[PDB]
Amino acid sequence: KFNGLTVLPPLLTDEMIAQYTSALLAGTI
Amino acid sequence: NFNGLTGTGVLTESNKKFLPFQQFGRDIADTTDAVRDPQTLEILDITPC
Amino acid sequence: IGKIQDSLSSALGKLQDVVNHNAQALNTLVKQLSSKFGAISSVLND
Ligand SMILES: *[C@@H]1O[C@H](CO)[C@@H](O[C@@H]2O[C@H](CO)[C@@H](O)[C@H](O)[C@H]2NC(C)=O)[C@H](O)[C@H]1NC(C)=O
Repeated sequence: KFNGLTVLPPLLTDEMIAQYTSALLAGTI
Repeated sequence: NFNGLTGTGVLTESNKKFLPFQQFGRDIADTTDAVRDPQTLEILDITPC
Repeated sequence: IGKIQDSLSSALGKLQDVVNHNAQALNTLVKQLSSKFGAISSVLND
């Protein structure tokens, strides 16, 4: 937004990060 | 060019409400983002290409 | 575990500061487009 300035999105979405944390949590319990 | 305001961008119908003495608006960081057409008195947003 | 929710709701300063600090630096960059730096104007159309 403006002149020549942009923001790039992350590769990992928030859903994918939740999947990593639920796998760690399901593994240890 | 709106009576002196020189710029580039896409003009679209806005949803802002100016005060009855204001010609154009600026965003945070002080860059013009809306103007009023002198003839029709309608507020138009200016988005970058 | 039931108390965690109170301690957080009443805390995330380390995450808020890094987001805010970067935004302040980006806004500071834009504010430099309205300085003369020792010139007659800041606008190329003048
Ligand atoms: C500038 O002049 C134009 C005409 O050239 C005016 O347009 C009129 O606008 C009113 C509504 O405000 C309409 O009812 C008329 O039919 C319009 N006339 C024409 C010929 O289209 C315009 O209002 C004027 N602007 C100002 C600020 O007075």
